[PDB]
Amino acid sequence: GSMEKLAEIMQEIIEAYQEVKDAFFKFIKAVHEGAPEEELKKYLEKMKEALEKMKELLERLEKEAKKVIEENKDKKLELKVLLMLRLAYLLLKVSIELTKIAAEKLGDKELVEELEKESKEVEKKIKELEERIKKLLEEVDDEELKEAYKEVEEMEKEAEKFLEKMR
Amino acid sequence: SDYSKYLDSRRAQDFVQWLMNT
Repeated sequence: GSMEKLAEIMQEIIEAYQEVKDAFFKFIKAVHEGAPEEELKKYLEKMKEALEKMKELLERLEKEAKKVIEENKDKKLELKVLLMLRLAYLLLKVSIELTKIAAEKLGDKELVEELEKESKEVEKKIKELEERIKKLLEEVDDEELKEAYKEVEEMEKEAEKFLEKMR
Repeated sequence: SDYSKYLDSRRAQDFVQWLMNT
């Protein structure tokens, strides 16, 4: 069913995130050696193709999350599903910002422009989700979910600290 | 020095698996 489907999409999002990371760290290693630009551009292309994949999977996650919510109209399930979406968009945000860092080093100005748009859009979606999630925290009485919210919060803080160290 | 356990994709998988099984 759709709860399995949500988890399955999440696995595909995490896998595409991993491809972005793998390409980014190989890109950074290659750029510090002075690798030829065709290899650098390969890794940037790999990040872009995986980002495209993640963007589409997030649209599937989102359209599937919405059906599960509203069909269930359950607070705990909605909170669970928004926290999954909250995690997926964090992974997308990291993936965008890593590709942006690579695009900037390679001087790919049009990709950097497009990634600027994607990162503001994901920031906006993250802030919308934070607003809904904070509302449900009052409404649910499962401290496991409250710990899960605290965890993704600490994930984003560490991810931002990591992103600043890269650029 | 740069590695963050929080960026780990296995951690994200385990976090989903935890969150999903709550």
